[PDB]
Amino acid sequence: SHSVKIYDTCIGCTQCVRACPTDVLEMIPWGGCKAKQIASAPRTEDCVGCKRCESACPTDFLSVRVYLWHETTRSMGLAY
Amino acid sequence: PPIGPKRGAKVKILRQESYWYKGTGSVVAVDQDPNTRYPVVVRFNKVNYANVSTNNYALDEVEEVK
Amino acid sequence: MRDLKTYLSVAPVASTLWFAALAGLLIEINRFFPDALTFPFF
Amino acid sequence: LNPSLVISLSTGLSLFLGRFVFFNFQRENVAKQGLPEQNGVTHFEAGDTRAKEYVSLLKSNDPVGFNIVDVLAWGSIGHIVAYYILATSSNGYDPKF
Amino acid sequence: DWMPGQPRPSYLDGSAPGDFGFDPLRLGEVPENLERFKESELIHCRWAMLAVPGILVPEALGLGNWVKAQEWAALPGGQATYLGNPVPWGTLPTILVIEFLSIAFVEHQRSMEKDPEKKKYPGGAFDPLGYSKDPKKFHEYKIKEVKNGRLALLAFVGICVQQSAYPGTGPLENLATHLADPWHNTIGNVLIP
Amino acid sequence: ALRFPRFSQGLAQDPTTRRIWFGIATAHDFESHDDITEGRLYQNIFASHFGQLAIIFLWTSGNLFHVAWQGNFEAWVQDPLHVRPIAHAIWDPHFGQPAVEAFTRGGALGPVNIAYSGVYQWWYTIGLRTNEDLYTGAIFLLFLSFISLLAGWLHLQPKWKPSVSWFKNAESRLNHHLSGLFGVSSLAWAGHLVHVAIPGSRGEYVRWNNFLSVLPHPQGLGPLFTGQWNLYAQNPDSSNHLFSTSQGAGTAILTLLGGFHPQTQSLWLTDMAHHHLAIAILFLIGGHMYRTNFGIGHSIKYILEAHIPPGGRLGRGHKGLYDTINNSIHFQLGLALASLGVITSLVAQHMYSLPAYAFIAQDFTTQAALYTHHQYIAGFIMTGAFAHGAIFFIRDYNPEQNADNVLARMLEHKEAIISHLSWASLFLGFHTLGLYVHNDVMLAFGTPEKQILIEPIFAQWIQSAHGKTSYGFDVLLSSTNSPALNAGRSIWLPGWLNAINENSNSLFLTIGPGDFLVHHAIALGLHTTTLILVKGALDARGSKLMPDKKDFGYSFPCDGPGRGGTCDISAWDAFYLAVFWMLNTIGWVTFYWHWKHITLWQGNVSQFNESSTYLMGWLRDYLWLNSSQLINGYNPFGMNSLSVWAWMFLFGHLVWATGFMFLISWRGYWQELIETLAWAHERTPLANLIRWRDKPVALSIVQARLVGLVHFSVGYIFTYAAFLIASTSGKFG
Amino acid sequence: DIAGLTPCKDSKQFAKREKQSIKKLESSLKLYAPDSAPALAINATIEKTKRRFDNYGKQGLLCGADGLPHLIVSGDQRHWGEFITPGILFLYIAGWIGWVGRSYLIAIRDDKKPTQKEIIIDVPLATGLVFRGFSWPIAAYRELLNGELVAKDV
Ligand code: CLA
Ligand code: CLA
Ligand code: CLA
Ligand code: CLA
Ligand SMILES: CC1=C(/C=C/C(C)=C/C=C/C(C)=C/C=C/C=C(C)/C=C/C=C(C)/C=C/C2=C(C)CCCC2(C)C)C(C)(C)CCC1
Ligand code: SF4
Ligand code: SF4
Ligand code: SF4
Ligand SMILES: [Ca+2]
Repeated sequence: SHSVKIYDTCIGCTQCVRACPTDVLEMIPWGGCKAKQIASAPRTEDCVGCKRCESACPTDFLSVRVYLWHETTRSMGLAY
Repeated sequence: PPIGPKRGAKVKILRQESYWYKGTGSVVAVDQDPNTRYPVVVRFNKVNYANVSTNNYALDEVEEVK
Repeated sequence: MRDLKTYLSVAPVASTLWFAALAGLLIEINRFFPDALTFPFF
Repeated sequence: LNPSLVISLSTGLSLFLGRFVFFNFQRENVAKQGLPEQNGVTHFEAGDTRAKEYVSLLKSNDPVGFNIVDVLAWGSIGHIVAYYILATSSNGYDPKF
Repeated sequence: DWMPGQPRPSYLDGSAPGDFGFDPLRLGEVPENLERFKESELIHCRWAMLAVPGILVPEALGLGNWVKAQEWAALPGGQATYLGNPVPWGTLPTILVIEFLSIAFVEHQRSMEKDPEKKKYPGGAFDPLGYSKDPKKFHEYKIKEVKNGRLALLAFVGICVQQSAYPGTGPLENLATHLADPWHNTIGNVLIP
Repeated sequence: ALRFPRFSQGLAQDPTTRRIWFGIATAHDFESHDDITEGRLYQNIFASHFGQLAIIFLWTSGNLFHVAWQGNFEAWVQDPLHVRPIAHAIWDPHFGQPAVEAFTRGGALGPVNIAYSGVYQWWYTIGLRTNEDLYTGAIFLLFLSFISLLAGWLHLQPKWKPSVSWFKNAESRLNHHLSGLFGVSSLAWAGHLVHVAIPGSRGEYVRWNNFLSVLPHPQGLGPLFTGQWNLYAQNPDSSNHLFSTSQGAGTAILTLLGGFHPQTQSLWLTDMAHHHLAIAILFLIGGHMYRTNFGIGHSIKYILEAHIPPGGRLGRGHKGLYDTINNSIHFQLGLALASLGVITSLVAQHMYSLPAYAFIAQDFTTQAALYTHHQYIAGFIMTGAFAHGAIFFIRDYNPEQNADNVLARMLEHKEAIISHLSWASLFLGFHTLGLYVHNDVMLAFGTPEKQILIEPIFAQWIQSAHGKTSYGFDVLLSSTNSPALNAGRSIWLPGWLNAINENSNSLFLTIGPGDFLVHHAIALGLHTTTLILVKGALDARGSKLMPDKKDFGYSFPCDGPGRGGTCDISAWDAFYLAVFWMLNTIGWVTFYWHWKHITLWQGNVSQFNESSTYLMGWLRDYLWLNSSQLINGYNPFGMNSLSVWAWMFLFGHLVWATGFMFLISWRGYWQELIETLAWAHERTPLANLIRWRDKPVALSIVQARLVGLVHFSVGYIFTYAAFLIASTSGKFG
Repeated sequence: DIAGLTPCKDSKQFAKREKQSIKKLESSLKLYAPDSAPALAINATIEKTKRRFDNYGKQGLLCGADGLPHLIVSGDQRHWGEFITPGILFLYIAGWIGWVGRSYLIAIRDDKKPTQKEIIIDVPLATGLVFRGFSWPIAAYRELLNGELVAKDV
């Protein structure tokens, strides 16, 4: 299972959430920004490690990080 | 009494994971709100690798320069 | 005319004209002082 | 030429130097350099039982602390230069001006 | 000042004996290096002030120059000569090791002191006449000392590079060939051959 | 666990074939194993070191035993110049009758291989004469490797395993390794040379059963203790001396002559004895430096911390380096690999110019094989040194403990270092390639005199300073009243000047413009390889394109297609890219060496001197010309003894080429092909009754880069070895 | 002489090369009309080849065993024409180029759309700037002394 982390530099744009193929990320209430929103990763057991979410992060450096880790058959995207 | 550098200032970046680290930028707006960890907003003259030219920073990460 | 002057200064055309001039100059120089392995004047 | 003459004389001179000339300097330098350490502890205090200083044979009855290992070191120096003197004094070599 | 119209280094005020503000490489920037530097400069100056008379006056007498006078040792049956007399303990190894442990003892005895002013100006047994009584006549004696010593260092380096220019010749021989024809026997021919 | 591999839980739960692949390729990465401590790590390292020693001893005894059993030694010692040495017999049921007749060489009774390792000359030089000697040697080495295994086992139980505190005792380990591992070993080797080899090169056969009955010198051990050491040199071997006969032999055991043995064209044995004795004395004296249980000596840490320049140009100097070296195993491995690689290529450069073994200078292809072998090994070792530097910077580097010392200040001006390395390599490349292309055009237009030949005048001047008298420079040792020439004129300068001014050996070959151009090619190769490796090391902890690289490990795929694309951004990828340049530069080096020597051995040095200054000369006069016999190893009209090389030559071309696949085609393509293959297998009758147990997956990204690099390098090595050995072995000159 | 080489004018292999070269061209001139275009062109290059060999001989080049004019770059003053004076000329021209480019980059760095003046050259500004390369050495020396050649702050 890959490990996805969200850092407090998140501006809560939600572009990454709208980018992920497997519905790993979510938007949750917060208070540290002007959107009162921040990204959560409650379902990283379905993360394929595609890292589309990182290419959609407009912060510098990124606020969403995907660390590839132990592989599952869910992680490897195998239909057989 | 406002917070951080004034609007339009010229601040040097100190966040070493930033593209413009040790470079300079122009302040655009610093929210007077507490409860925000990165109030300063800085615009640069050069895009980063993601083709982005503005970024938020905390008060300690910026340092007003001359 | 103004726009033709502009287009004739775009990077590829500026550089091809520059390098054609440079090539002509070097070609003529070696046509007058051919087979030069050194500087024999002083 | 007489090898034993030279060996004994040179090592006696080296020991005299070590006990009466360079003793204090060597002692203060060995004090200020101290025991080797790993991660701030000496090697014995990190769990190495074999790296314990041999405090029994190192203590001596000399008025200044001359003990077995330093006579060993100084005398070995004396012997080294004594044999250098012997070897080069009969190698018969000669450079030229 | 070593060069009128040039600002002085801050750490070189002008109180030390012989300070003329000369430090283009800023080697004495850190004070505890400057202390050792003063000590070493005085030691060098004293050695050379003792050496240059010893280079010159035996060649002024009927003996070989300073480099001829130290080349018997390069031959196996080397035997020294003082004033035209073969010294008994004259072979190379005797000379070498007596000199070695003599100098080693005295030099260690010297650097076993931590004043650090008596490090440069020990005095006592080394001041029989006792010229250190007046603290300012003493100071101007210090100035005269380091001045003459810098002059002697200059003279010695000049001697040895002259030797490297005319191998197998002495300084007085160089003075002689210069006086023989000053307008033709000068440094010119060794700079532009 | 519960599956291969057990050292890794994350891999053991992988349901794909990847688990197998990766399970093999991380077996010796102890720091990344589950439930790892420092004690386990150090003890495993110790044990595997013992295992490697066992492997080495088993290998060398296999060599000895096979040379003794199916070899040619006893016949070879009788006439070393007119018989080929045999390595081992061939038994291949796939062989045909003409192949059997073609491979039976060396006076054997069947197909054999001809040895090019040079073990015959080595063993002949050191004293071995009969097959019984080799048998005793092989038995002793089997014994030694068995004991190595026994020790490796014994130091793995409790009851005997050392603590990490013991492994980090640096002062005592250095004391012992210097004084004992290097000093006493070299002293013992001097003893063997004096007792067995020097007598063996004079007729006498000293062995275990009589060595206490033979004096090595007529006045044994008297001179040593009385001080009169010169008596051990009072009568050298006369210069008309047949090697293992007493015709023209002397009695000296130690000397300093410097030349070669006139008959064997190698160094005097007594010279080597003296050399080992001297460096043994040096190591023994220098191994009493560091402080141990006896209250005297140095403390390495204090020496390190005391070396900080005032004025602060070096920051905090070496403060904190002892602890970052002692606690980092990768730092130690990098230093060891660096020094080992440099001295390896030093071995390669010295063994061809100053041969030590009798009759090896006349066996040309043994010389070529030895040189190329050691140079390629040195190149691989250098690349490994830099790779482990990078691994250290990622895994074991602690920034705050290394605040402002030399390591941190290296890290903090990495841009200047990298940019200047890049400038130097750009300059060298531009101008070397430009000069070569200019020459090529000048010769294509038929005008040889319009070339830009630059005389390597600095190397020629240095050669003159060593005593060579072919350029007329008259410097030290080729002057006549110099202090340098006068000071050693009676010890070693006679033999040295006689050997260097001889132009039939390889001691300081004459050089010309081609040597200049190819040396600058070498310089460019070195600079570019170091640029790649240093950039990979100094950028391992993070860059501007990825500032958080350090928490991703040493080796990883990429960082996705975002931020422009980050393919090959690891430090492992920098190593992977640098191995290509290492191979290329060692290729240039060995090409140069081989061509220069293959033209010198034919007495045709003008052929190189003239055709080496343009690249068509390298292609035609070296590659295409010297490749005729090799490719004619077998043809429609039969085969000869070179066929095995002609085959291997093509083998290396195949392997190399398939290495391109894994390097060009990428994972996605293959993954989808594999998935449709899986569909096909699951859908077919009589065969869906069989089911795999790991889902087939395409290779990983890093795994594929590794496989392609392995193929590339294996193909490289094999085809060049085939060409080199076949082109030197074919002419035998 | 230097590096055992010998003055090409007095070398024998250098002459042999010249005669051999000249020989083959003469053969190409034959089998055609004596005063034809191709024959005239071959003659021209023959004279050109003779001039090149005589020019090499006159300039005092060093020839090895192959008769090829080797070049000495150690700094010997008998050979500055081979590497060092051409090297000074190159350094001058390359400094000219680089200084003009740097001058231009600095001058256009102050507009809002500086990339516009990089993909589309301001040729009037460029022609105003090109001739400062003539004095580039003095300008660069005084800029280094001023401390404005190297950017501080970086
Ligand atoms: C024959 C193949 C080849 C060639 C010519 C090069 C050449 C070069 N490599 Mg490379 N390399 C190669 C194969 C090759 N490589 C392979 C197979 C690999 C493994 C993947 C690498 C991996 C590699 C790495 C990792 C690096 C290099 C680097 C370099 C540059 C080194 C600097 C230098 O030498 O100055 C110049 C040398 C030259 C040969 C350039 C000559 C080309 C001239 C200029 C052509 C002139 C153009 C002319 C006017 C006409 C143009 C035609 C027209 C249509 C435009 C250089 C340009 C290093 C680098 O970037 O340097 C800073 C670098 O880091 N190489
Ligand atoms: C004393 C030498 C030495 C030692 C002790 C080590 C030790 C180590 N190295 Mg290292 N290395 C060395 C030299 C050394 N290296 C050299 C010389 C190079 C340059 C080639 C490298 C380059 C290198 C890299 C790039 C990496 C390591 C890594 C490692 C660590 C794990 C290695 C491992 O278990 O992978 C498993 C062992 C293998 C995968 C070997 C199997 C595949 C090999 C390469 C193919 C063999 C060729 C083929 C079979 C022969 C031809 C076939 C036939 C036709 C002839 C380990 C601590 C890895 C690491 O984890 O870093 C921490 C890592 O990535 N090393
Ligand atoms: C005098 C005491 C002594 C001796 C003899 C040794 C000897 C050895 N130790 Mg040890 N060690 C000691 C004390 C000693 N140690 C102490 C006190 C400690 C506690 C701190 C240790 C801790 C220690 C550790 C942790 C390790 C060793 C290891 C080793 C082995 C090194 C690997 C090797 O064999 O390479 C051989 C080295 C040489 C032959 C000498 C170097 C030769 C150079 C490189 C080049 C020679 C050039 C020459 C031309 C060669 C000719 C070639 C031609 C003949 C073909 C070696 C046999 C390693 C080991 O155990 O491996 C199993 C290791 O892991 N030691
Ligand atoms: C010389 C190098 C080389 C070789 C040998 C191959 C071989 C192959 N390629 Mg490949 N390729 C190469 C270079 C090479 N390629 C390069 C450089 C690229 C980059 C453009 C590609 C890109 C590429 C693509 C995109 C594809 C292939 C495909 C294939 C396979 C085609 C199917 C086939 O031919 O079956 C037969 C196998 C062979 C002919 C190889 C030789 C078989 C040997 C002679 C048999 C020996 C057996 C031996 C006894 C084994 C036992 C030994 C024992 C010790 C274990 C095949 C294995 C296609 C594929 O996958 O096929 C479905 C595919 O789509 N290649
Ligand atoms: C990455 C890294 C690393 C690695 C590194 C390396 C790899 C290095 C190297 C390097 C090298 C590889 C080096 C080399 C060297 C050498 C030298 C430096 C030399 C020398 C010498 C000399 C000086 C000489 C002299 C002489 C003599 C003696 C005599 C004769 C003459 C002559 C001159 C020759 C480490 C881990 C550490 C750390 C981290 C980072
Ligand atoms: S790696 Fe892919 S699946 Fe996982 S969170 Fe990022 S975009 Fe979503
Ligand atoms: S794209 Fe980045 S900054 Fe925006 S919501 Fe997602 S993680 Fe946060
Ligand atoms: S290595 Fe592959 S996955 Fe990674 S960035 Fe490159 S193309 Fe994409
Ligand atoms: Ca030779």
